[PDB]
Amino acid sequence: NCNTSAITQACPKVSFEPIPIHYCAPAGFAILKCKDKKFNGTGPCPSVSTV
Amino acid sequence: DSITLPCRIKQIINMWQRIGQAMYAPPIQGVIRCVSNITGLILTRDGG
Amino acid sequence: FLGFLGAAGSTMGAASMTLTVQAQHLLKLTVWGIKQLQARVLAVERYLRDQQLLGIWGCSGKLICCTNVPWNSSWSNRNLSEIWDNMTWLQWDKEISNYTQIIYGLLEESQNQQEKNEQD
Amino acid sequence: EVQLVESGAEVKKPGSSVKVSCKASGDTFIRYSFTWVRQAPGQGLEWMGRIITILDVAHYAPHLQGRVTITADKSTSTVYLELRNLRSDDTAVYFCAGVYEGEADEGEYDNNGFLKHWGQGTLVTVSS
Amino acid sequence: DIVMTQSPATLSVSPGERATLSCRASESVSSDLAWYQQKPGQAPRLLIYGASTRATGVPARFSGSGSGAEFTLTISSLQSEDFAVYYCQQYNNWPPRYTFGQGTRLEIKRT
Ligand SMILES: *[C@@H]1O[C@H](CO)[C@@H](O[C@@H]2O[C@H](CO)[C@@H](O[C@@H]3O[C@H](CO[C@H]4O[C@H](CO)[C@@H](O)[C@H](O[C@H]5O[C@H](CO)[C@@H](O)[C@H](O)[C@@H]5O)[C@@H]4O)[C@@H](O)[C@H](O[C@H]4O[C@H](CO)[C@@H](O)[C@H](O)[C@@H]4O[C@H]4O[C@H](CO)[C@@H](O)[C@H](O)[C@@H]4O)[C@@H]3O)[C@H](O)[C@H]2NC(C)=O)[C@H](O)[C@H]1NC(C)=O
Ligand SMILES: CCCOC(=O)N1c2cc(CNC)ccc2[C@H](NC(=O)C(=O)Nc2ccc(Cl)c(F)c2)[C@H]1CNC(=N)N
Ligand SMILES: *[C@@H]1O[C@H](CO)[C@@H](O)[C@H](O)[C@H]1NC(C)=O
Ligand SMILES: *[C@@H]1O[C@H](CO)[C@@H](O)[C@H](O)[C@H]1NC(C)=O
Ligand SMILES: *[C@@H]1O[C@H](CO)[C@@H](O)[C@H](O)[C@H]1NC(C)=O
Ligand SMILES: *[C@@H]1O[C@H](CO)[C@@H](O)[C@H](O)[C@H]1NC(C)=O
Ligand SMILES: *[C@@H]1O[C@H](CO)[C@@H](O)[C@H](O)[C@H]1NC(C)=O
Repeated sequence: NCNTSAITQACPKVSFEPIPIHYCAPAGFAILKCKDKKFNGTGPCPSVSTV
Repeated sequence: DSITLPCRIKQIINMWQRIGQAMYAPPIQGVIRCVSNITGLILTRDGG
Repeated sequence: FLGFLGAAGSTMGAASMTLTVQAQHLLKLTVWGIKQLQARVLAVERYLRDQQLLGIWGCSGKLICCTNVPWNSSWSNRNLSEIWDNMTWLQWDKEISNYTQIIYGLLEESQNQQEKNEQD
Repeated sequence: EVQLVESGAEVKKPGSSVKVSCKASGDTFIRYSFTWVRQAPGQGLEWMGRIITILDVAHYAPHLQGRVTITADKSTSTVYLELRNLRSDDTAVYFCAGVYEGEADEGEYDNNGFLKHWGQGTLVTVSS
Repeated sequence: DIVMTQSPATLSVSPGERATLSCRASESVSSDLAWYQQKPGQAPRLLIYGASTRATGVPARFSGSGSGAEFTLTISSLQSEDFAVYYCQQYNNWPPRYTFGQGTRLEIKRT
């Protein structure tokens, strides 16, 4: 049923190790952060901080 | 003292990006070492 | 720009009073230098984007303004005394999050209602 | 160890299409890779195409591309070669080949390029 | 396609002595050449794969080696059944546009 479209290509091995990556808000947006350690999922976090 | 997990370097993996089935090259010759932490578990409850 | 946010914890009255107070290494310091200019240029270009809208309702260059229009009790009725000493601005926003369009549409027509006085 | 039986010799006419089946037995069919190779009379082997059974994908030779499709069915566990636009000099002996590549069902795959197991060899002669 | 030329193409050595067969690669095939033996009458048989690794159920007297553009298969002692056509097929390229060899020719010495 589903058209299995082969996309055959070249597959050379290469070094692949994760590196840290920050995600930042541009031009007028701010990223909150719950500095509180005991976290519960939803709910209040009376230790918030903007970064 | 040390608990071990036996495993293989698979090739035909299901892509985590979407519904697919990739296939990669045979593993290289040499030592492939990775000393990595474990900071998480994913669990689910029993059916009944 | 967004530095005028630490007052959020301060309550309604505290925010009201504080309103009038104020409203290679080289390459890393340049590509991240521009990203600080795109914030301030947007800060002014939004300041002029909303001060002009304030010029529709009548008052421009005013931190605190008030026009000729009553307040419907359907807009989350509650006494002014309690909603000005222990009340958060975010909570006020959430309480009136649906009615802002109504207010912002009727303010313009009220300003034109006043404008007819000198238009006559 | 594991034998493959190919279909009988078939004779057709130019402008038609031909189909030849190679059936593999002895192991699990789906855990194999199959290469179709042809030999002209008095000429060296000619690599026609390849198919990965676990994955159902084929790659054919460029100069021969466009007139050959290689398919396979795991239910009956056999691989079919289909050739279009038959023409005289294409008279030749056709060979299926199969190679074991590891535990393919679970995810393991070697992708060997050589040929180990072979069919008996069908003969196709297209002429007047 | 991919061309495969060899110089010298073939040399004449009388049967009865040790003989080595040389396969030349147009491209840089690391160890991806296999050797097949075809006596006339049926399908060929793989002997060396990986350019060095012996196939299962084949005599160990045959010895293949080489890399890059130069590969050589050597016999120790000739056998009655070791007079066939030897094909060297490379499979280094990907996608698999593999190309076979040309075989080796031996002439009947009729007096
Ligand atoms: C969780 O986190 C951990 C740690 O945070 C991660 O663990 C890391 O995983 C990566 C992925 O493999 C490891 O990288 C590997 O490191 C090998 C060791 O290299 C270091 O030591 C050597 C000693 O000789 C030094 O020379 C290196 O420094 C320099 O190395 C080259 C040498 O030319 C220089 O050019 C560089 O500029 C460096 O400055 C390192 O300090 C390293 O050998 C390895 O690289 C080989 O392997 C990769 C794998 O594909 C190849 O692509 C690559 O080309 C190299 O190939 C060699 O090995 C293969 C076989 O293995 C041969 O076939 C080749 O011919 C060749 O010999 C790679 O870079 C990293 O070390 C490791 N961290 C630690 C602390 O151990 C986890 O990945 C991460 N994630 C998870 C899920 O756990
Ligand atoms: C569409 C994007 C979200 O992806 C899913 O929907 N996936 C999903 C969801 C569920 C349901 N549980 C919530 C179960 C299983 C899967 C599948 N997961 C993986 O294939 C997987 O993890 N592969 C992998 C491979 C290599 C490394 Cl190293 C690795 F770290 C992980 C996958 C479905 N993709 C498929 N069937 N082709
Ligand atoms: C986690 O949050 C839910 C959401 O209200 C709450 O019901 C639950 O008690 C919390 N669990 C804790 C705080 O351990
Ligand atoms: C594991 O945790 C320790 C302690 O936090 C840290 O020093 C180490 O770098 C971590 N491992 C990795 C691979 O980051
Ligand atoms: C926080 O709220 C309390 C009310 O209990 C008040 O006394 C205190 O001054 C406030 N602090 C700040 C920084 O707003
Ligand atoms: C609101 O405040 C006024 C103060 O005049 C008081 O009379 C009234 O009872 C209050 N109502 C509520 C619901 O707190
Ligand atoms: C705003 O409207 C949404 C749906 O239109 C409703 O769920 C929400 O309760 C409303 N807000 C208030 C404060 O009534």
